[PDB]
Amino acid sequence: ATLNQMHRLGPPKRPPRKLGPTEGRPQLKGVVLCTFTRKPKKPNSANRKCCRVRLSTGREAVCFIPGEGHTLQEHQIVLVEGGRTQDLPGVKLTVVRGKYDCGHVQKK
Amino acid sequence: ERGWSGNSWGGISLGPPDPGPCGETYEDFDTRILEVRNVFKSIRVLVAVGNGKGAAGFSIGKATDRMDAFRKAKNRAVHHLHYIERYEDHTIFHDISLRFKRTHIKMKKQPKGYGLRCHRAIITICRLIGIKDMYAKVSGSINMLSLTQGLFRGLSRQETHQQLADKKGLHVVEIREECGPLPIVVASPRGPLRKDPEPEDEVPDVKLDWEDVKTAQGMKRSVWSNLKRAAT
Amino acid sequence: AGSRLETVGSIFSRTRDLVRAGVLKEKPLWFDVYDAFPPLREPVFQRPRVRYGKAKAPIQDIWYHEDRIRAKFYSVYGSGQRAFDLFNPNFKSTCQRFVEKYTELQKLGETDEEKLFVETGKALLAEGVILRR
Amino acid sequence: PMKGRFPIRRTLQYLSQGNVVFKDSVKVMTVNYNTHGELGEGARKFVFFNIPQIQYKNPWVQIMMFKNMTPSPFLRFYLDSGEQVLVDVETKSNKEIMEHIRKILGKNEETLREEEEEKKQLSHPANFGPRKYCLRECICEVEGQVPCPSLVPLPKEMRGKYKA
RNA sequence: GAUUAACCUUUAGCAAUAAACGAAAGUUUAACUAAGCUAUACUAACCCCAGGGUUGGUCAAUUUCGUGCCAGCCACCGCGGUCACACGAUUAACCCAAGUCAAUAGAAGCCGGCGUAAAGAGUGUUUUAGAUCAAAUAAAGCUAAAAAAAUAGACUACGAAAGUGGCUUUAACAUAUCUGAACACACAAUAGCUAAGACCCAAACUGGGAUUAGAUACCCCACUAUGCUUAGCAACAGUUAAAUCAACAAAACUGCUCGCCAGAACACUACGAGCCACAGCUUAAAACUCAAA
Ligand code: FES
Ligand SMILES: [K+]
Ligand SMILES: [Mg+2]
Ligand SMILES: [Mg+2]
Ligand SMILES: [Mg+2]
Ligand SMILES: [Mg+2]
Ligand SMILES: [Mg+2]
Ligand SMILES: [Mg+2]
Ligand SMILES: [Mg+2]
Ligand SMILES: [Mg+2]
Ligand SMILES: [Mg+2]
Ligand SMILES: [Mg+2]
Ligand SMILES: [Mg+2]
Repeated sequence: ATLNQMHRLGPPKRPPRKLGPTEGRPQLKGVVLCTFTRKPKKPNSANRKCCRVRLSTGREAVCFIPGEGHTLQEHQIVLVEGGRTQDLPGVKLTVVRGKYDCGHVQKK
Repeated sequence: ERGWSGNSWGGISLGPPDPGPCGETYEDFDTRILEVRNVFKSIRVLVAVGNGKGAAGFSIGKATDRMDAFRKAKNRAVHHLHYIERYEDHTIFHDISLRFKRTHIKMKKQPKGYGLRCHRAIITICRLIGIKDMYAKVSGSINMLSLTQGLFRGLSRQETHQQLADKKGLHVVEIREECGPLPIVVASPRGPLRKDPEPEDEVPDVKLDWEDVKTAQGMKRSVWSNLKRAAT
Repeated sequence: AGSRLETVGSIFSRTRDLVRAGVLKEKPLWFDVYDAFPPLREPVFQRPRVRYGKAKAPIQDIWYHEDRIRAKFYSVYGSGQRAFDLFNPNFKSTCQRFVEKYTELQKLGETDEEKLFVETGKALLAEGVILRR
Repeated sequence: PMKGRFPIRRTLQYLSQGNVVFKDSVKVMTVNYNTHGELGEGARKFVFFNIPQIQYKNPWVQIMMFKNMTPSPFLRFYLDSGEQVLVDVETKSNKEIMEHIRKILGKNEETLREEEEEKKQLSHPANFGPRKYCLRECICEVEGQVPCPSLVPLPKEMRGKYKA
């Protein structure tokens, strides 16, 4: 572009950043509505442990439960952080282990 | 010792070139690997050689075995040597802006002690040549072969102070801020000296880079510029 | 051995640089001779370009004044029936005799091209040179 | 690279090279110049190279340009008193025009040096305050004085926790 | 208290400074001063006292077992199917260290481009400003071979483009700088409708005839809409000097101006607006998704 065009258009206007599933917050508290398993997209095969949770914002979202073995039940309180599960499409929230009802993974 | 990374061939030394069929020895030359690539199997290797005193070269070698490719590249490199002029045997004579294919290289002459703040491959090649103080910025496509070719081309096409003095028939006088207003004559014409002064261009019509002007005015804000780094 | 980059510098500059750099132990046998008696131009590779736009080659066309006279002669009396002998360094064609006689008239009289032509023809016929129109 | 011919004109260092600082009387400068003619060449250069510098050094002076309205280039300066100053600029280079206007309507170096000395008094070196305004934040930065407790703990006798 | 991922003591004194008041000694102050709590941070330690993460590549650093596309793991690329340096345990090593580093949010963004990747193919005129580059067409007639015009034309002319090639005549082919309209005015080509009219021939559709074994979709006959005639709805100016130059296209570049473009798809889309109006055209998003395209 010419100098006149750059002057008229002015400085570049970077679009506002997109808010993620946590809405720009480190973590979010949530209530477990139901627990289930989902299958990965297929270069990989597994039964990933997931749970549907109603967040403190009121939105219902699917979260992944990391680690080997969980004891989450309905009506239990969990803390969910960001971070996509690369295998599961549409799952962008992860339950924090060792906070509220979700306990740390049992040794071995 | 490792190269640019733990698992990377680049930057690794291959030792001196083998004594040539012409009968010359090259014990004062060091070889460095710049790139290794699988050709679909064979291996293509780009290596550079240099004695640290201005004589340096590079070559490609293709072979089924890696060591054969290394040997071929090294031996062919020693027979295609550039001589690179160095100002005071530590830096380049002037700033060099070049574009080889889609790779752009800006090189800046620097004072003593500045070090090599350059692309890692450029650091390797400069160490082979004997340049110790220089700044370099690589833009466009970062293609290793094009980078090497452009670097050698620009460094081989630099005009020395004596060349400029002979061309313009005038004294090349150096001004150093650390030396005050003292005029240092670095080169004088070998032939006769022109008695008419150079035109005092009130405003030269030079092509400026927005990068340099932006840095000079303080409008550069990059969090990655001027970071502390190991000695190079 | 020297550098095989024939497109970078010249054989002289490459040899000199590699000698000073210590790569070459001894100068080649021709180096001193080249240094003492260099060529007029340093033999550096250059790629020949094509001329576009209003760029014309600087070669001129070789014309002389007498060419005009020659043209008229070759248009009026035609090519002489006697043949040209280009091996003889001092060959004198009929047209050349006409040219010299015309020049003598011009330097010994006025400047009227048609009058000079006809008077030259008359004098050549007087000397005994056949000239058919 | 930087766009346009002579991109050095669009650098702050060049813009600060200007040596004409108008006296406070000058309010408006009009520059009438011609686009063609050798005798106006310098005036054209004056518009190309020096008007940016003059405007940079004199931000509150109104500079306006006019093209091909008269046979001859000229400058006119309007003063606060109501006076007008006419400067003919045929046959004059841009440097000559700059020197002429500097001489007739420019502040001299003595007045500028006086202004800088006045500016110096505003920043008294003895004051203590933020780095934006003062050399030192606190007296504890002065050697021989008691330093910060943040960097050197005070003895117990000088702390209230051990006095109460 | 409630709520949020977010969580300091229901301390002391007016001794200093500040404020209020007083003529003043002085009096008052949850301002403030001095303390309490908290790895949030900085500084300095430490007599014993170290943890957290990481170890396939990017990127410093794995031994032995267990499991077998399961359990699980990853920031990106990816690992896991009986020899897994990538999962779990264990050993060792690596980085930082009273911290470590999982999540979140900032810090750092266009002087680059527009034939083939996103981005410059209807034409002309005006336009506030910026720059320095100051054989056309229309209308009348007429016509030879057989309504549209052999030769000329192996010509390359006229016009802004679309286009213009029989002959005669009458009008007649803007502009002394350049750039600069979706929105103004003219043209242009594109097929289809509205009133009428003509109808030799042809012919979408609609009927009828003949045909294999889902006949011929295809052949034959007839006749509609229609074919016809009116009346209407990148530009400009320079250079060949340089190293020519990703590739292929069409040899490269400069100056100046306008328009347009910033990963894919959503999307020649939705909504809004304008224009029309059976079909619509112009401008033109967002959410979700992906590591590519
Ligand atoms: S800043 Fe003065 S005592 Fe700390
Ligand atoms: K007090
Ligand atoms: Mg490693
Ligand atoms: Mg807090
Ligand atoms: Mg507190
Ligand atoms: Mg109290
Ligand atoms: Mg406190
Ligand atoms: Mg493991
Ligand atoms: Mg495209
Ligand atoms: Mg225009
Ligand atoms: Mg345009
Ligand atoms: Mg639409
Ligand atoms: Mg809308």
